[PDB]
Amino acid sequence: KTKQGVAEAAGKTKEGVLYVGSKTKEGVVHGVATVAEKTKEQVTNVGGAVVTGVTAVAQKTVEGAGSIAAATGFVKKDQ
Amino acid sequence: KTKQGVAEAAGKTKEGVLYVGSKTKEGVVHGVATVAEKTKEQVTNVGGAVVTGVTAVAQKTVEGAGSIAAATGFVKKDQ
Amino acid sequence: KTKQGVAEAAGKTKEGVLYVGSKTKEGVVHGVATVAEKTKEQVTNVGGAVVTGVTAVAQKTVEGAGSIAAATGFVKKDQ
Amino acid sequence: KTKQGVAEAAGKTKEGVLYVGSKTKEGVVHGVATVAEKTKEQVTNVGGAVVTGVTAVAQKTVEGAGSIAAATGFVKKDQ
Amino acid sequence: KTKQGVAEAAGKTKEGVLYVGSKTKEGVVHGVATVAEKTKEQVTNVGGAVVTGVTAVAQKTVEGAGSIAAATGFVKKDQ
Amino acid sequence: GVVAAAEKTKQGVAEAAGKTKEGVLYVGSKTKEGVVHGVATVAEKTKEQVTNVGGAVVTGVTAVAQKTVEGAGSIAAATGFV
Amino acid sequence: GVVAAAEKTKQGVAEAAGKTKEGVLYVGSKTKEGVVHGVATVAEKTKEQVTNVGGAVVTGVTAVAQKTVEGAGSIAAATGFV
Amino acid sequence: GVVAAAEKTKQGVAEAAGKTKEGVLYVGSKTKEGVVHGVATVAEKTKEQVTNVGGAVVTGVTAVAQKTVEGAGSIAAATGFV
Amino acid sequence: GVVAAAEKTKQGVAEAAGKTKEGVLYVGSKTKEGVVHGVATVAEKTKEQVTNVGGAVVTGVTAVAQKTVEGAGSIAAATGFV
Amino acid sequence: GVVAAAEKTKQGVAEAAGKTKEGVLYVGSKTKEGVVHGVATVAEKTKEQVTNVGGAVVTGVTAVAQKTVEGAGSIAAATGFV
Repeated sequence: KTKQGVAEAAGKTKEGVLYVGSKTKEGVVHGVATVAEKTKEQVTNVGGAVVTGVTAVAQKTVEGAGSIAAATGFVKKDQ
Repeated sequence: KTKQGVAEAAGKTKEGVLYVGSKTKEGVVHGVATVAEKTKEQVTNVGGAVVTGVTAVAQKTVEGAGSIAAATGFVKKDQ
Repeated sequence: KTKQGVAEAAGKTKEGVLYVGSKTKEGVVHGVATVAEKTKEQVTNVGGAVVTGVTAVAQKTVEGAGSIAAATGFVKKDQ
Repeated sequence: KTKQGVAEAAGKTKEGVLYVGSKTKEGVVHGVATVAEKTKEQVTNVGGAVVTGVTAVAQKTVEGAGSIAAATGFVKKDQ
Repeated sequence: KTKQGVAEAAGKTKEGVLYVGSKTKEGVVHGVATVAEKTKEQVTNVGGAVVTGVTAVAQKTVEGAGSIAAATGFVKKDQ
Repeated sequence: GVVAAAEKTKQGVAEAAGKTKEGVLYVGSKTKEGVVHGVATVAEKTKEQVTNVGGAVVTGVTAVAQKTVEGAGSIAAATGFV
Repeated sequence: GVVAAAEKTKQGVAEAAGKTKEGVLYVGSKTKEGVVHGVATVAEKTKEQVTNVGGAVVTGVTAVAQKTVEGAGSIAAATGFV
Repeated sequence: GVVAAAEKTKQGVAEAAGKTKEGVLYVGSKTKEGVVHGVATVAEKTKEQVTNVGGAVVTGVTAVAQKTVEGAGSIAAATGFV
Repeated sequence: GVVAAAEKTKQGVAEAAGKTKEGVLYVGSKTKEGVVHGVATVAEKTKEQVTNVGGAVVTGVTAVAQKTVEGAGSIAAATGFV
Repeated sequence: GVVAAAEKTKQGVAEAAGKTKEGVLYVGSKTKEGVVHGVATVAEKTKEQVTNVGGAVVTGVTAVAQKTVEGAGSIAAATGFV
């Protein structure tokens, strides 16, 4: 057997109140907050890449090699 | 056997109140908040890529190699 | 056997109130909020790509290699 | 056997109130809110792509390779 | 056997109230809200693509390779 | 004096307003006021005995949801000599 | 005096407002006011005996959700000589 | 005097406002005012006996959620000679 | 006197405001005012006996969540000669 | 006198404001005011006996969450000759 990223909870009682719970988070992006107030932006772009925004990427992959979760603001000119 | 990302909860009682619950999150984007107040943006683009917005991407893949979850604001000119 | 992303809950009692529940989220985008107040945007584009909006993409794929969940604001001129 | 993204709940009692429930979300976009108040936008486009709106895409695919869930605001001139 | 995206709920009692329920969501877009108040938009387009609206796309595909769920605001001039 | 003008254009819009008072607006929202959700009660043996003389009595397993705008909201209200 | 002008343009917008008062607006929001959620009670044996003379009595397993705007909100209200 | 002008342009916007008062706005928010969530009570044997003369009595297992705007909010309110 | 001008441009925006008063705004926020969450009570044997004359009495296992804006918020309120 | 000008440009923005008063804003925040969370009570044997004459009495296992803005917030309030 093999266990990986397993949340196990067990509870036993006879009388009263019993609460049993399990949670699992894998590849999760939570709580991204951004504020821009009275901000001036001037951009001049000629053949390039300019990124000034908000990017939130979450990826979960099983049996995947060479995977890229995020690639933001790049110039690729491979030969 | 093999367990991966498994949330297991077990509860047993005789009298009273019993609560059993399990949750699982894989490749989840949660809670993205953005505010822009009185913001000035001036963009001049000639053949390029400019990204100033909000991007939220969530991807879950099984048996997938070479997968890209997000690719924002890029120039590709491969030969 | 093989378990992947499985939420299992089991409950047993004799008298009273019993609650059993299971939840599963895979490739889910939740809670995206954006506000733009009194914002000035000026864009001049000549043959390029400009993205200033809100993009929310969720993808779940089984047995898929080379899948791209999102590709926003790019210029592709491959030869 | 093989289980993937399975939500299983089991409950057993003799007297009282019993609640059993299971939920499953795969490739789901939930809760996208956007507000634009007193916002000025000026766009001049010549042969390009400009996206300033709201885009929400959800995709679930089985046995699909090379699938693209979303492609927003791009210029493609492959040869 | 093989289970994928299966929500299973089982309940058994003798006396009282029993509730059993199962829900499944795959490729679902839920809850998209947009408000534009006192917003000025000026667009000049010459041979390009400009998108400023709201787009909500949900796609579920079985045994489909190379499927594109959404493609918004693009210029394609492949040779 | 509020003046808006637009001349010698191709597409011109001129809007002028003296006074404005915006209202309430809901878009894709959910509201819950006085809501009872998910109540489970198990009672094997119960016995209720009430002796009332000119009053208000509420007895037993009760689930009450109320929403009053311009009045008094109660469960048992015993007033006299109004 | 509020003046807005736009001349000799191709696309011109001129907006002028004297006074403005924005209101409330909800977008994709959830509101809960006076909500009872998820109450479980188990009582094997219970006995209730009430003797009331001109009052307000509430007895037993009760789940009450209330929302009052311009009034008094209570469970048992006993007033006299109003 | 508030003046906004825009001339000899290709895309011109001129906005002028004398007075402005922004309001409240909710976007993707959750509000909880007077909410009872997740209450579990187990009582094997209970006995309640009430003798009331012109008062307000609340007895037993109670779960009350209230939300009052312009009034008094209580569980048992006994007033006299109002 | 507030003046904003923009001339001899290709894309020009001119905005002028005399007085401004911004309001409250919530984005992706959660608010909890008067919330009771996760209460568990186990009572094997209990006995309640109340003798009341013109008062306010609250007795037993109680879970109360309240939210009052412009009034008095209590559980037992006994006032006289108002 | 507040003056903003922008001339002989390609992309020009001119903004002028006389007086400004920013407000409150929440982004991805959580607020808890008067919240009761995670209370567990175990009581094997209990006995309650109350004799009340014109007062306010609260007795037993109580979990109270309150939020008052413009009023007095209490559990037992006994006032006279208001």
